[PDB]
Parts: sequence; structure tokens; C-alpha cells
Amino acid sequence: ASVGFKAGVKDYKLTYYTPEYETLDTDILAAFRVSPQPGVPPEEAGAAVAAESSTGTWTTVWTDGLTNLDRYKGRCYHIEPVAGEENQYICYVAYPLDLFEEGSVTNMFTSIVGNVFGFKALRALRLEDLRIPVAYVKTFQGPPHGIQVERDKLNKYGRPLLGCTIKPKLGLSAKNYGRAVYECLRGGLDFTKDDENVNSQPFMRWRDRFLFCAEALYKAQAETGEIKGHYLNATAGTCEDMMKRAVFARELGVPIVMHDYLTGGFTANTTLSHYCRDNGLLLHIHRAMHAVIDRQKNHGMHFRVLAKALRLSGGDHIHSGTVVGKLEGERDITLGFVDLLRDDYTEKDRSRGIYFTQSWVSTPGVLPVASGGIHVWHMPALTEIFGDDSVLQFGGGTLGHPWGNAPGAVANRVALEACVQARNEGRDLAREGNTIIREATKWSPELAAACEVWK
Amino acid sequence: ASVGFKAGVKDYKLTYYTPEYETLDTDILAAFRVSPQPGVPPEEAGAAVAAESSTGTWTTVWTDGLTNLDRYKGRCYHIEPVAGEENQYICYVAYPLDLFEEGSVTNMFTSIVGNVFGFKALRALRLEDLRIPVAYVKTFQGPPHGIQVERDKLNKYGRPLLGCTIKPKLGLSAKNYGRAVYECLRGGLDFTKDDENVNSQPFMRWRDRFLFCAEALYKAQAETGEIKGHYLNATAGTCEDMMKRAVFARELGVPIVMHDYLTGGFTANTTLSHYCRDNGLLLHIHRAMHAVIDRQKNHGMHFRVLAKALRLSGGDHIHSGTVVGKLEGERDITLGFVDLLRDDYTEKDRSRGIYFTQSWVSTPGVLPVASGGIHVWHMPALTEIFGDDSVLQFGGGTLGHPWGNAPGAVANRVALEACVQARNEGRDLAREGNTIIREATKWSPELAAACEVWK
Amino acid sequence: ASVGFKAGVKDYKLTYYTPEYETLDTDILAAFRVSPQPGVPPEEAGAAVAAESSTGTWTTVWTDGLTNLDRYKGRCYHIEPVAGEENQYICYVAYPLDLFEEGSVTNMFTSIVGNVFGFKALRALRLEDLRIPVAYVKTFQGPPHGIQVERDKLNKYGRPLLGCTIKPKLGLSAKNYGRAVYECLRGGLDFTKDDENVNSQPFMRWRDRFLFCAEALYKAQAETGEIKGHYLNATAGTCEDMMKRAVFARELGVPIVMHDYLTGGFTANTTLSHYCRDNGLLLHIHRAMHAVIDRQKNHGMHFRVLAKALRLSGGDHIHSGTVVGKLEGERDITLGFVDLLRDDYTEKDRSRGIYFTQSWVSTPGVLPVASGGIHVWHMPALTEIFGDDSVLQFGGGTLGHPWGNAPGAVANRVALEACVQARNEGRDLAREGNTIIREATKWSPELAAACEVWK
Amino acid sequence: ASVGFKAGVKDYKLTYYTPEYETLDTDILAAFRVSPQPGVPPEEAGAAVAAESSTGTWTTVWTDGLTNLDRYKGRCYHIEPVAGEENQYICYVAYPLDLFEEGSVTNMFTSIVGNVFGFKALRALRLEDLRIPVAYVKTFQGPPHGIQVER
Amino acid sequence: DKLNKYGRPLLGCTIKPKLGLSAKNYGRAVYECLRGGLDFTKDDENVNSQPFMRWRDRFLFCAEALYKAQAETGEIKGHYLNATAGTCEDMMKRAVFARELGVPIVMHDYLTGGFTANTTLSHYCRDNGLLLHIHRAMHAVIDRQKNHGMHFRVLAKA
Amino acid sequence: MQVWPILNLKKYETLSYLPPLTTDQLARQVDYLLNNKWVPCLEFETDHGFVYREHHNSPGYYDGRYWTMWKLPMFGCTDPAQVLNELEECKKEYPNAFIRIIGFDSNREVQCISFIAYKPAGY
Ligand SMILES: O=C(COP(=O)(O)O)[C@H](O)[C@H](O)COP(=O)(O)O
Ligand SMILES: O=C(COP(=O)(O)O)[C@H](O)[C@H](O)COP(=O)(O)O
Ligand SMILES: O=C(COP(=O)(O)O)[C@H](O)[C@H](O)COP(=O)(O)O
Ligand SMILES: [Ca+2]
Ligand SMILES: [Ca+2]
Ligand SMILES: [Ca+2]
Ligand SMILES: [Ca+2]
Repeated sequence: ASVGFKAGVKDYKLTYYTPEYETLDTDILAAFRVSPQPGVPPEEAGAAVAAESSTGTWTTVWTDGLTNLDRYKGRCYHIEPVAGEENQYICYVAYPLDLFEEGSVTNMFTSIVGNVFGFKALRALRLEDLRIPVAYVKTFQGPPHGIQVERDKLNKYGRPLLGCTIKPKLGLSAKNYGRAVYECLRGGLDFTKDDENVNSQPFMRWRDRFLFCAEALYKAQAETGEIKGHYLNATAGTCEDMMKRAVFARELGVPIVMHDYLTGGFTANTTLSHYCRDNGLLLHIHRAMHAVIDRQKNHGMHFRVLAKALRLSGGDHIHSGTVVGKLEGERDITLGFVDLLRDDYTEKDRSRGIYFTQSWVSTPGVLPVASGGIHVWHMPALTEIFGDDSVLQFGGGTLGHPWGNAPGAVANRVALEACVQARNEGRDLAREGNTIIREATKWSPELAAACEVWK
Repeated sequence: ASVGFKAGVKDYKLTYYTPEYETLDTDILAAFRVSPQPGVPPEEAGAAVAAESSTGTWTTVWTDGLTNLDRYKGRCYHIEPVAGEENQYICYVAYPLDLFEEGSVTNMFTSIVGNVFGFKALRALRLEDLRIPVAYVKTFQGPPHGIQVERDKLNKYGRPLLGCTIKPKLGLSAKNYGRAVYECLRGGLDFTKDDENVNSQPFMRWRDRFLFCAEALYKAQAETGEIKGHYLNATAGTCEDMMKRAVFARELGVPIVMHDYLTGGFTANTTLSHYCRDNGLLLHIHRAMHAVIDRQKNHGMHFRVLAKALRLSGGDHIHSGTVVGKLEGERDITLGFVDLLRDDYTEKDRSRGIYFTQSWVSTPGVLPVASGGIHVWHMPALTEIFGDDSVLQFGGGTLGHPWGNAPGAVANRVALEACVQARNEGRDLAREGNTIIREATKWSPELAAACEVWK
Repeated sequence: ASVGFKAGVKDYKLTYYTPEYETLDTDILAAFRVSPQPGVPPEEAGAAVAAESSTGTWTTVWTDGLTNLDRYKGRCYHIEPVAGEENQYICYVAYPLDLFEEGSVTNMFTSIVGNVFGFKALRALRLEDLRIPVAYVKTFQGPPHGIQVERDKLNKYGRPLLGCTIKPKLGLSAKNYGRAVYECLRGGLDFTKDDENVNSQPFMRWRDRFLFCAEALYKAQAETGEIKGHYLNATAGTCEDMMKRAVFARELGVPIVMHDYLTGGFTANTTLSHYCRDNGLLLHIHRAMHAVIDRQKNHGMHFRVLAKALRLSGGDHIHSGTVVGKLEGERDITLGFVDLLRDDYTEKDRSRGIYFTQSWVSTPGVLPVASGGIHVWHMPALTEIFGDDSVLQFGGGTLGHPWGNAPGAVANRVALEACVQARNEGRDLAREGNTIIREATKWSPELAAACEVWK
Repeated sequence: ASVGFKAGVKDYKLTYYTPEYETLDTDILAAFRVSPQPGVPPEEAGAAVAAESSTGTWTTVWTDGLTNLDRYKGRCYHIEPVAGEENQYICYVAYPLDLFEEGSVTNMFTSIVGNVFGFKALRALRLEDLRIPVAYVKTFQGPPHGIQVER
Repeated sequence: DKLNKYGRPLLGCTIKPKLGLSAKNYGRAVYECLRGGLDFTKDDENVNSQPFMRWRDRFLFCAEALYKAQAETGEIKGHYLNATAGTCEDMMKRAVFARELGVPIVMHDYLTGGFTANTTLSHYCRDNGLLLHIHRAMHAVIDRQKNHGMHFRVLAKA
Repeated sequence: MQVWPILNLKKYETLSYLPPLTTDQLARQVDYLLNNKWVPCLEFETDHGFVYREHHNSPGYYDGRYWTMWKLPMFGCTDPAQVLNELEECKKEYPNAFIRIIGFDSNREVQCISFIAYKPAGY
């Protein structure tokens, strides 16, 4: 800020590393995992991250004297070494509320993550967590409906919801696709789903798919008496095409649409979220492309950050991966962002990867969706790990059943209900899971058939 | 008016106190209760009220000579002392038809009440009544439907209508809210209602509430065979949000919406009133904030003025308080503005607070709504005081019944019908009320249960 | 909340008087001046105010057990006696963020002030102040432009802006009205203004007025080289008529429109505020009808509350009265709400009537407008009291000048500039005001002429 | 209005000729130049003009008892001979404010002049003037600009 | 062909009194007339929108009455809903609601409404499948006298 | 604690929550009409005695509100016995129909009363 000009380069460090700073409740806080280049000390790196994601300029400019830049700068207020990693630190940065456009996740990401990742003084950089202050949280709509309202609309209580992705994703005609949908739903699954890739393509145009899927879902609902849904993928090339798709779903009176928020983008996602709220449509969010960004530990953005952003922009469901096939810690990390998606308040907990205490001031929670190579035998585990407020999705786990989709669905619905009943009776799912499943096979031929095929 | 200029202050008095003035049938007349500062004589105060609510300027301006200001000035044409009050008078002021915008209650209030209340020569000021000339009355739409049409649409005759405010106002989820609505309606009440505070909030967004309330009301209507309604609150922050809410109610095919006319405002209220007429929606008006203005006897505006304004702007129902818990006189004042809301012609009657004879040239009447701490025992009284054309609302009086909402509703419907039958048979409700109620308990367990709980 | 039902009345007190309560930064706090009926102790009254403006019901209802009412109740957390008043106390009440609709001043007032003022246990009630938490402040747009942007658009710096209300309000034809406008503006005033009563009437329809006023203002701007404006009153009977008026002002390319926010209403005001932001129009707000509510010390709402509400809903200017003609204290109270309108942060200060510290998290400030019986001699005082960021309006003080509007304008512009120059040179306006004015008369015949007419 | 039914024709005259009527400031008044057929007395003609431009029916209908037709009827309240014309009179008729749609000249003409001119009892009929009450005048916009604004 | 009525004149009945009945009592009269065998009932030429009976309420109750009479008798019924109004905009609003109700016929006083408005309504009826009943109110002001005016045959061709 | 029944609990507006009217009570309600100068009339319905929605769904539109008039309103009627005799003729002819007595107030120019006078067996 201010001047007595005299052009020239100058140095960051003293200006952006403010270890004495007391954060304001209105500040957006970021926890960056910084891997500096050799020779760059930690304080220097932290200061660079702050300067490079806010007001740092490479050479002094006279206009800084027309404002008070201190009021606008990002500040590295804390640094701590990462255990078991040489030259790697967690740097905490505070950003003033005034830097951000209200209600715009697009602007939030552009400001924090738009520039710093390419800074030469850093070898690698990863955003691990963001503390979104409640005054900024209030500028967003959040989920169109959220957990509580969704269960009330669907009249489904006391158990995880169940879905199934139709496969093969490409190749089936709209009608054969709908046939698969009806056979799955009539067996007891609550939802069926379009693959993230299924938008509108040569062998299956979107309108034809939406139309046959509607016929299939209404027929399954009339047969079973339970409310059904099919995630109709509205992801498209332009905002106009996406809206056309959402509008037809509305015309059909169906309950839920879907959007690939990362490939579609936050600007389009927020538009669709607002439309769903205004029209009573549930919105299922698929996280396609997330691993391009969140997989590597040293660079990118951890998924918990992409999950908070989605809760703000808006979605009623969001894919959170399976906790299956991974060790504890990764199990703990998942449970950690699951709390961040569902709860109103989550206290800081480094054992679960939660760097900041986060409050949501009544913004609705998002239902996490467990998907990926799961079948009947993982049921006790999934129920134990996620609890009731989750959607368990079985693609191959349903369409791979030897007797077909309907029995495949029955097997999954019976397996889930057996676990819920057992848990409610006080049985230990963690210890007695396999026994609970086996007992159910005694009276369920469908379940017994499935158990024979898998694991 | 006119001139021979020469700038300078000058004096009101002679110009605005016109005790010889004969009012025109086109004039808007106002009765102000004036409490002058010590030392200000009555004629001086009355003249100030007239000047200060029309053409009085603090210093002579040359432009007055370009018109005939006499044609535009307000005139204090009569003053009379208030009994039992020292230095307090009723000053009558006449305003020419030409000062007002046609169809605009907003402009009517701005012109009469927009400036005078802050005049230093006055200690306090209260507008007690307005005589709205029929030529101005004809510029307004008035109620979208009114008493006669409402009964015909609903097919309800010969008894007061019955409603119930859902409580707690905040805290219930849209679905539990709707459950309460269905249990109330199925028991015999005609309407259920959103609290004045219930618009759209974190735990219950408006669209979800409208949707569940629709399901509940249709289910209660199908069960009982009697037409039902739920006052869906459309009050919002902007005209656009209010319209969005009214439009969805239209889409649902429901019969009635609600608006807080004072907190929403007259400009928005007139818009909603016109929309309701064009779309066949009944409009229930809640008077939230009225006591901020109409409570004190020495300053503000009496409710009868706010009731006339609403009849012009438009509403099918309007809250008029209970006559219960107050002495005669206050009972007489209420009955007085009730006539002003319902009838086509009301003669001047100072014993009831009616300062001017008022004609409505066939503008539909408004149904008064009695609400506030009432229960089954007040039924004979309410029926006697209000007659058939009223809506009796029981919030705690229904949801507070020991067996629940439905029996709570039955108790109120039976109590009301017992009174109506008795009155029709020639029984004296004023003398035999308690006996009429007790006899009904003999055959109504629901009513007997209620009678045990209250008074 | 919760139950073990058993119907029946019950008692407030313990539930709503929570003297141990620590307020949350997200709570909306209210300071009520409570005058209890004789026999009602203070704790009882405070508890009644809290219960009656939130969850208090007259009889227990079973539905309370479906929620946690504690999370939704208003709480009286502090009470303090009023000095020099018997049986009068200031009761502080906290309301949870969740009770309010985002961006809706209409809902904020309905919730806090919609019901309590009529409670029988109270003799009188006045809302003195509200602490609006920053998380709620962020849900509003605030002023369409605000102080800083307005000066930049108009290119006016270092002195109060000057306006003049055209008089007589009614009676002039649109063309003669415009003639008065041109003569006023060409003399040095920045703005001219429609009276609050001037909307659309028989002798002067709105479109004709807007059109002639445009011709007049453009002619005055071309003559002087300084940017000019005329507050075109858009106040109307319906939202549709108000919008039609704003739209024509946009078509004319003029800079500012006007609205009577209290008679028009908050719902319509917020609509107009949003339109002005989207279309680059400044919005002047007139406070017609305020004294009906804010005048009496024992009942109503203090103007500082109506001023905060306007800053949230939106307005670029707002009438704040003159500090002239009143003793200190009232002078201090005015300066207090002036800070509340202009600044970003105002610390609690009971000597100025500021009951709560208020932050605005960069919501633009509103320009206060001093109006009412002022002329050239009050100039040093007004400049001293309000400072540069204010609009000084002279109706009779301009049109009452002996040589006409233009010289009347010159006299005011010279008087103001003489004071600004003097203050800037270090002269004491409070002590040397009259001397500063007299010296200017030596070289300004226009000013000398005015000084002769007044005081 | 009202009944004790019993179907059948009946006679106008007494019902529509109300020479004692005091007009209301809200009434629309019409001055008709009436030329009755030979044999039809003036009071009879005036009553026909009023009945035929309001509630007169050729045979009694039971629905009249569901309202108060007096509140809706046109009334011939005055008749005066035309000088220099045999069998020609000016009949004054009053119409209640409630018969008309606000702001609709189309409805005003349909109500007053839509039916009477073809009544057989009349040889000829001419509407000379209408007194439009100020309460009805206020329901119209009137000229878009008018004399003063145009100049 | 639309009405499926062949080989005989069609029959209608004008509801009386024209003014005075409430929309509901008006509809009651309509249902009792139609159920007896008449094909149509009709609004008087004067019945547009007035203080005791606003147009929308009348259209709505008349719809209920006509549908009830049609269901009872099995024969198609209609009620000439008068769309005559003060402006083109009001006339169109009325025709549009009749369309929304799915009813078969509307009415217009072509001479008092005027030819410009009548042609607009005629084009709308063709585009929306509505039959249009025309009332000749005011004709005798012009066509009665043999020596001056216009004979009705000219007003009929127009 | 009793639970309000769900099956066969259809109601018919005013006075339908009271025990069915005796001939004396019925006559007393009719005298109320006469004493107020209201015109009595009977209506009957054989099909659906309750409100439904078949032909349209917009606000304020419902089917089943209109029933069919039994003869004509009883103008000039001065004796409750006349009305009750008609109720008997109607019941004789339509023992399977719901019958209600309504009244018209020619001054307020509106139907003003409506109460069920007869319900067929099992209602
Ligand atoms: O198609 C499937 C699963 O099919 P199947 O049920 O047959 O395994 C899901 O879209 C991915 O598992 C999601 O990926 P991510 O969880 O990484 O978002
Ligand atoms: O919530 C209620 C009453 O609930 P309950 O029926 O339980 O008393 C009403 O809104 C107010 O009484 C109206 O206030 P006013 O009559 O002053 O407008
Ligand atoms: O018309 C004027 C002043 O004219 P003049 O300049 O001739 O005094 C203003 O609208 C009021 O003073 C405002 O009232 P408030 O300040 O109470 O809002
Ligand atoms: Ca997939
Ligand atoms: Ca309430
Ligand atoms: Ca003014
Ligand atoms: Ca006719």
C-alpha cells in the first residue's frame, strides 16, 4: 500500500509472513502442503504462497499508494513441518472476506488456487483444506434440498438408499437401456443411474433416453409401490443445452437429475443447482475428473476441498468413493470429509485430515454416494462405515447377478435390510457381518445366488 | 396562490382554518386527534395540520403565483374538544380529490400522513378516520373476491369459518408441518395457516412447505368431502420473490395465499391483490406490525384507517383481533371497524369511533378474522359478536388439545355448530352460552376433553 | 421443545429470561424500551417480549416435541433500568440467525416487531436498536451505489451536495414544474427534487413530468458544465407501475430516481434497489410517514432502526432531518445514526443512542440528506455537523429568494463554498460561521440579498 | 324483484315511470327524444324506454326473486313535451352506477343504447344527452394528454 | 360437426335477469337450463364484468354448470361467455380463460366492441378452436329507419 | 384418548357435525329462514354428495358444488310445514339421494344457507 514511489523489484518475506496474526471469523483460511525448491526456507515459501495468491507483484507499482493493500493481502500466519517428509510444510494462509464475490465458488477458486501452483520457488503445492467463514457461507444457496428434505420427499427412512449404474455405459439403445432400468428398480433399488459419460451420443440421443427411462421408472414404481428415481444426466456442452435437459425432466415430473460438476464446471453447476431448487428437482453430482486433481499427495487439491465447494454451489448427492479396499487413515480421511458434507459443525481433527473447524449455519447436508466395485459382501462394512445417510451404488454388483437385474436388486435390498435389522437389534456389523449375510441366504434364494458368485 | 412576490416567511392560520367550509362529496376528509404543544391555540394547531399535510411552505415562494393554490390546499374546517383530556382536540381536514393518484393507497398515505406527524407545534398526532369519497373508491379494485364470492367458491354457508395457525411457527420441517396441517383439516376446520413469520428460512424453504401443505390439504379434502385451504404465505423480500410464490400456489390449484401487508408494503400488496383477482386466488391478509402504529391513543394511526386502506388495496380476509378480554367501548370500537370492512354503507357513529359516514359503492366486503388466545369457551361470545361472516382462528386452541389436532379440530367445529344451531333456534348466546357448550359435551367426547383443559 | 404432552396453559418466565446467555456473533440482537403494566416485574416483562416475538404460545402444543425449540427461541439476556423514568427498562433480546429469510428486511421486521407491540402485559414498547450480524448483512445487496461510487459518477468532491424541492408540490403543470427545475439547477445546485407526494396526479401525470424535467436538467447541465440530477419520484400503487417509471428514467439516461420506502413498502423498495444497481441509477429515499412510528419515546421504533433497514434493502441517499432547532443529545442522537448510515464500523455508544456495536463488512454507506426549514444562515452549522458526505436540501430556502430560483441557487452554492474554503483554511465554523457568511456577502449580491430576507 | 311466482306476461308502466324519483349523484342520466307510435301515451313510452334499456322482460321469470331488481332498474323520472312537434317528448332516465363496467365506453353504450331503439311501441328514438357521474368519470383515463399538455 | 348435432335447429336460452344475480346463482340457472335439453345458454349483451358479478367468477361457475349438464345428459353443451370489454387487452384476457377452461364458445357485441376488435377476436377463435357467437346490440340505432342509416343486410355481410 | 375415524366420515358442511336433526329441530331451522325473510329451497344429489375435481383444476374450481334443484325456491312460503312436506315428496322420489335445504337472501342477493336434511342409508 501507499508510497514515495521509486520503481524497482523489492522483496516479499516481511509483508506476507505474519506469524503473529490473529485470524478473523470473517477470513477464509487455507492449509497448503508446501514443498519448496532446495534452498528456499519455509518462511520464505509460506510468504510466497500468500503473496502469489493475493497482492504480491514482481516489481513495485505506483497504484498501491491509492489503497491500503494491507486490508487486501493474503497472510501466511503459521507454518508447521510435515512428519516423515523432508522439506515439506503445512502453511496456513488467511484471506480477507472482501477478496471474494458472493455466491461464486468460481471466484473463490480463482482467487486462492488460480495462480500459486506455478510459482517457481515451489517444487509442488497441494491445497488440503479451506475454512469457509459463516458470513461467506450465507451468500450461497447450498444444496437444492439436502438430506432431511430428500428423505421426506421420497418417504425413505432408516437405511442407506440404493442405486445401480446402467452398463454398458455406451452401446445400448434408449429402449434397451430403459428395459434394464425397469428390471433394476422393480427388484428393490431406489435409483438407477446414467453413467457420467452418457449425455447425448449417436446411438442414444438424450431425449429418447429420458423418455424411455421415465416409462421404465413409472412402471417399476406402480409395481412396487415404492418411489423410484433415475439420475438423468443433464451434463452438456453449453448452459443452454444443459437447461433444455433439466426442463424436459421437469416436464416428465421425475424426481432427480445429474450433473458432472467438474467437467461441466462450477458456473454451470450453480445455474443447475438454482434451477433444481426452483423446480423441486433433486440433484445427483458425479465427480468425474477428480483424480486428475486430488490423487497425488504432493500436488493438486484434496477432495475435501472439492466437496466443500460442491456443498456451497449445490448438490443433493455427491460421490465419495468406497472405504473398502483401503487401510485405516484413508478410511479416517474419508469419514472426515463425509462429516464435512453432512454435518452442521465439524471440529478440527488432524487425525482425519480436518485442518479447520467448519460451521455451516444450517446449510443442508449432502448425501455421500459409495460406488466402485462393491457387491453384497461389503454390505455390513458400508452400513457400519457410512451409516444410514448414504447412497450405496451397485453397477456390476447388480447387472452381474446370474439371474438378472431384478434378482440382482432383490439380493442387494435384502442384504442391506438384513444388516440394518441386525444393527438395530444390537448386533456388531464389524464382527458379525458375514454371519448376518449367511443367515439371510437361508431364506433368500436371490441373495444366496449372489453370495455364490462373489467373494 | 398568485403573487406580487416579495420574499419572506409569513403566517398560516388565516388560509388553512376554514370553519365556514362546506365539504364536497369528492373531498377526502380526515379526523386527526391533535395534542398541541403548550401555548398553541386549537385553531392554530388545526391550521398547522392542514398546511403541513398539503401546501404550507415555511417561506413564500414565487411559483405559487403560477397556480391557484386554493384549489389544492388542505382545509381545517372544524375543531372540537376531546372530553376528559386537556389540550386535545379532533380537527377535521378536507383534501381535494385532485391531490391523489388513482388506485394508489401508497400515494393516499404519503399525502395525508407523510409529513405532519413530525411538526414541532404538536406534541402528538393520531389519524382516527378518513372519509374516502366514492369517486376515489371507484379507482381501486378492492378485494380480489370478497365475502359473497368467497362463500360461493367454498360452498360454505350459515356459520363462521374456522382456521388454525400451525405452531411452533419455526422449527418444524416442511413434512412435519404438513402432517400437522392434514390432522387439523381432517377434524373439521376449513383452513390452516402459515404464521406471519413463515416465509422462507433455513429449516423450511417455501417451495417444500407449499408442496407438502398441498398434499396434506388434498388428503384432508378427499377424506372429509369438504373444501379445505391453507394460507400459503407469499410475503417476501422483493416483488419478484412474492410473485414466484403466488405463481406456484396457482400451479398447485390451491385456493388461498397470504400476505403481511404492512411489512410487505402497500405497493407489493396491490400487485398481489391484482394477481389474485386475475387468477382466482383468495387472499388472506395478516396485520403484523399494526400495534407499532395503532396502539397508543395519542399518536399513530387507528386501525380503522389501516383497515379501510386494505379494503381499497385488496384482501379477502383481514385480522381484526378478538373482542374477548376487553371492556365495552373497545368492544364497540371493534364492531365499528368490522362494519366498515364488511358493509356497503356505514353511517357516522362516534359511540363506535366512526367519524364519517362511509359508502363503498359496491366494493366487496372483507371477512374479519378473530384470532388470539381463544378456545372453545369463547365460541358463544365470538358467534354473537361477529356473526356468521367472520373467520375464527385457533392456534393453541387446536394444537393444544390433549388428544391431538384432529380431535382439537372436532371440538372447535362441534362447539361452533352447537352455537349456530342454538342461535338459530332462538337461544340467547349471551345468556346461555355456557349451557349450550355443556350440553354438547354430553355427546361429544372431543368437546368434553377440551372443556376440561380450558377455563 | 420435546414433550410428555399433557395439554394446558403453563408459564413463560423461566425459558425466556436467560441472564446468563452469551450472545453469538450470528444472533440478531434487539434493544427494546419496555414499559410494563403496573404489577408486572421487569424479568417477567423481558421474558414476555422474547416469548411474544418468537416461540411463546398461550397453551402447550404437542408439536413442540418434534423439534428443539431452544434452538429457535428469542432470549431476554439482559435488562437495565431507564434513568428518570419509573417502571421503564431496556431489555436485550437475542434471535438466532435461522429465524430469518436471507435478504428480506420484510421478514426481519415481521419476526421481531410483528407481534409484541400489542401484548397486554405491556403498557408501551419501543424498539431502539438492532445488532445485525455480519452473516445476515452479507445476504443483502445494500445500496445500489453508495457514497464513494456516487461521488465518482457525479465527479463531485470535497463539499456537501446541494438540492432543492420544487414547490408548490401540487398545482404546477409539468412544463412550469420543469421551468422551476432548470432555473434552480443553472444556479449551482446539484439536484432538484419531486416532493414525496408527487407521483402521478390529475394536473401532472408522471411521464409528462419526467420528460420536461429531463429537458430542464440537460439544459442546466449544458449551461453550467456541471453534472445535474432531478430525483424523479417512482413511488406508485403497484410494483408494475413503479417499474414502468424507473424504466422510463433509464430510457432518458438520467442519473437518479426516488422512492418513498415506508409508504411504498420494503418489498417494493428492494425490487427498485436491485433494478437501480442493474441499471446504474442512483436511488434517493424519502422517509415519508416515519414520524407516525418514530416520534414518541415510549412506543414505536426509533428512526435508527428504520435507517439500518434501508441501508440493507438499499438506497443511496436517505433523509435524516436537520440537527438545527434542537438541543444537544438530540443532536448527538442524529450524529449517532448518521455514523450508522455512513461508516463501516460503529462502536457501542449510549451517549449517542447506539446500543450495539455494528459492523457492515464493506456494505456501502448511505448519504444522509438534511432538509426542513433551512436557509443560508444554517450553512456553517450544517457543514460542521454533517461534514462533506451529506446532501443539503433547500426548498423554501431556494424558491423563496427575492430574485428567483437561479440567484436563490447561487446564494446557497456560494454560502456553502465560502464555508468549505474557511473550514479548509482552519477557520472555526462553530465560532466564525456568521462572519464567514457576512464576508461573502461583500462580493456576492445574490448571497447578500438572501441574507437580508432570512434571520 | 322477489316473487310468489306464477308465470305470465304482466305490464311495465307502474315500475318504470317514477316521476317522484330523486336522482343520485352516482346515477348515469339519459335524455331521450321519444316519438311514440300513435295511441301510446307519453308515460307509457317513457316507461318502455326505461324497461327496455334495463330490466324489463316480456314475461315474468322466477329468478327475479333471487335479487332486488329495484336496485338495478332504469327509471323514467321525468317527461316533457317537445315544442313544435306533435307526439314527441323528452324522457329522462336514470341508470344506477352498478350496471356499468368501469372504464368501458363499450359497455356504457351497450347498456343504454343497445336494445331500446328497436322497440315497436316507438316510432323513433334519439339519445340527446348523458349525464356521466364523476364516480364513473374517474374510472377512465380520458385524453392521453389534453389541451394544456399538448400546447 | 364439432357439436355432433344434426337435423334440427339448435336451442339456446338467455339467462335473466341480466344483472343482479351472483355468479353462482347465475351458474345454477345455467345448469338447470342445459340439463333440460337446450344446447346453449347465454350471457346477455350487457353482461361483461360488473360490481356484483365479475367476469372470471361467472366464466368459472358457468363452466362447472355446463360440464355437469353435459355429464348428466350425454349431449354436448355450451354457454356463450361474453368477452366484450373496454380494450383489446381485456377482451383477449377473457377469450384466453375460456380457452383454458376447454369450453366451446365465446361471445362478442361486434358493433359496440367494434370491427377492429371483432376481427382480432375472430382470428383468435379460428386459431384456438372456439366458436364465436355475435350479438348485434346497437343495430337498431343504425338500421331501423327506412330513409337513413344502413340496412341490417349490410351489417350482416360485414 | 379417542382417534377420529377415517372411514365413511364424509361431512356436508353446516350442522353436519351435530347429531342428525329431529323433525322438530329441522322445523326450527326452517323457521329461522322464514323469520329472516329468506327463501327456502331444496336440492338433491344422487351421484356424488361431496366435492371433487374432474373437469378442471385451477384455483377456486371444484365439481360437485352444484346439486339439482327440487322444484323452485319457495317464494312466499310462510309455514315450515310446507317445506317439510316437500322434503317428504323429495325423499319419496329420491330415497337414494342426499337432500339439503338451502335459503336465499334476495336483499344480499345471495344463497345464504345450506344444511343437510336427509342422507341415504349408510351415510
Ligand atoms: O461407474 C461407476 C461404478 O460401477 P460399478 O458399480 O460397476 O463399480 C462409478 O461411476 C465410479 O465407481 C465412480 O468413481 P469415483 O468413486 O472415483 O467418483
Ligand atoms: O399466531 C397467532 C395466534 O395464535 P393463537 O391462536 O395460538 O393465539 C395470530 O397471528 C395473532 O394472534 C394475531 O395478532 P393480531 O390479532 O394482533 O393481528
Ligand atoms: O419538503 C420538504 C422540505 O421543504 P423546505 O426545504 O422548504 O423546508 C422535505 O420533504 C421535508 O422537510 C422532509 O421531512 P423529514 O426530514 O421529516 O423526512
Ligand atoms: Ca461410471
Ligand atoms: Ca402468528
Ligand atoms: Ca416534501
Ligand atoms: Ca339480451
